Amino acid sequence: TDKLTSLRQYTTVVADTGDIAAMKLYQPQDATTNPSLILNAAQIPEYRKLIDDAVAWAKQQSNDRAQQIVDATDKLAVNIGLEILKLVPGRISTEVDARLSYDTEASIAKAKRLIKLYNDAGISNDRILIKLASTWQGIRAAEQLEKEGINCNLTLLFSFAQARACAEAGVFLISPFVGRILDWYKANTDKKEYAPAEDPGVVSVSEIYQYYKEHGYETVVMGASFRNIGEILELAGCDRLTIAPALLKELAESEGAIERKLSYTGEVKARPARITESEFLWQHNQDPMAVDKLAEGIRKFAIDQEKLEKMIGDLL
Amino acid sequence: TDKLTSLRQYTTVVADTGDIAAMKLYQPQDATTNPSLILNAAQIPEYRKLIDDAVAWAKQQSNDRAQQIVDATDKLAVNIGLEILKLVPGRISTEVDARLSYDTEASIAKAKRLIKLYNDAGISNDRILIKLASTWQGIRAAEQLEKEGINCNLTLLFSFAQARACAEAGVFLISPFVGRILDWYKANTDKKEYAPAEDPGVVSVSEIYQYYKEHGYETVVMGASFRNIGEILELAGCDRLTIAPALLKELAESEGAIERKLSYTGEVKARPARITESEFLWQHNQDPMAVDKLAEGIRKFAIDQEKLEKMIGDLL
Repeated sequence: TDKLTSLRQYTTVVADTGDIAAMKLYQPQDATTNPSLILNAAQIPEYRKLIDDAVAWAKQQSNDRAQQIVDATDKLAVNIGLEILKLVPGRISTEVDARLSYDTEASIAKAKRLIKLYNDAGISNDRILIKLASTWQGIRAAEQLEKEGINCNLTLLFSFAQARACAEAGVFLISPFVGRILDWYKANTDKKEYAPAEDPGVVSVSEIYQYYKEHGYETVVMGASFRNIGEILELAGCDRLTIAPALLKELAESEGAIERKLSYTGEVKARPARITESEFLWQHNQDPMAVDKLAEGIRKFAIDQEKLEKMIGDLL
Repeated sequence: TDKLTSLRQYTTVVADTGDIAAMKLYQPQDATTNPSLILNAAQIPEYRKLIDDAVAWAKQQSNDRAQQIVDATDKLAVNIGLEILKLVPGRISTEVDARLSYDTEASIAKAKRLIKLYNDAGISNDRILIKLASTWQGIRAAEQLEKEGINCNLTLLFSFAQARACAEAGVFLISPFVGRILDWYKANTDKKEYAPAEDPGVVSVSEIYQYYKEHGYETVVMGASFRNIGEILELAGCDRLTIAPALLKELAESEGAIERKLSYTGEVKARPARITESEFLWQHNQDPMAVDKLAEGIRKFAIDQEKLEKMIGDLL
């Protein structure tokens, strides 16, 4: 068979895009979006109806332009999620405003608002994953949300400290980026070419995977952000993997069966004491890569949120 | 019997021309064209209908003159291929614009366009071979095309590095030139007269043939470009051989049976590691003949593409 079909034996395939065409082509279990993908999705001509629906609904909720821009941008994200849910049997990941990444209370509020919008469309909490950046504040937000029945996808995870803190908060899922870790090592280091096994992102996810299974953590590990299929194949065995359409296409067109790389065959060991904020900040900041990338990811997603608000504002 | 009939026992005979008269005379399994042959074919008075069909079809697809010239030149190549397919049971080779030889993405696009035109005429992919120059970029284009169901004919092959890279990409067929290799040695060397066995082109193809069969490569080896029948006879046994009408005539008029020269009777050996771009460029450039000829072939085919576009432009 082809690589994609072979991968499904060990790993749950998730599509990373806001485009419904890829859902029809690759039949993933779940789908994920982020502010950059939602902004890109808004440029697709077929999605014009969704934008008009967002704007029309916003104007019916209030006569205040400020609230209208926020209501329409949230609704558009939810609308794109609604279309995807019609084609996937699993969950959809929708991300909260990145500008709230360092605000626990604002993140809880925004997450509940997106959930309310989905609930308004008849969709229940078991089909949604609220996406939050893995800062200490987002993690503390997620821990509280999980207790309230809202499942979260802790994204932009780069350091081991983030992985440990997320697991201890009892979050549903974490999204360790693989490709962005490679980007950093390509830019800030001597070595520009890495073999799949020596790829920093792969090594990072593998280490996180083993740590989670070793201590019996129920938190799902979903590798995200890929630059090539080599990284995907080397992670065959990971709980789930969110892959972009271009690489999903490469897997489907490449023949040959693949072997499982990620496994933990031993017994569950005792969990250590919970990491504190001070220890988290110390450990996270020891990692130069994670320092740059966590901050940078939040910035880019914020710019894309503003760019969406700009677009929506011109239509009111 | 005659040499041509005797040759068919060991080698699949392919006609190298765009002229349908030769298909009727020699009954080849396949046929091949290239930009120089397509330009020559366009001068044949019987082919005027095909040109008028190309121009008329182009004008119906768009009102933009730039697109019309491109649509008509592609259609003419496809039209000549359509006439040939009515007389041959096998495949037809149609070559992509040589000006795209160092552009992988443009080559994939152009190949898919020619395939689309053939499909528009009801012809399926199994009857077509898309011809691409054997540069690293064309090889990478071909590897991707094969995965998508488009079979390719890697032409203008001169060096062993090209042969190795083509085999590893899993391409359907390769066309090592024999006569152009001889031309180079006649121009850039002391020896002007070569016996069939010491002919550089023959020795080149023989070496490539053995390498392919020795490692179990499914890639078909088709010798092309001949200067005399001695080269053809010395290659009796090669998978296929694309011969020009003049030499095809010489074989049919010469009596006597011939013996098979090219064979591999041993077992299939293990394939080495895949050659990288750096190693390819190094090995290819070590061969002075291949350096000159690959570059020169692409230039000549480019000039002929422009000459065709000139002709077509004067008819719009």
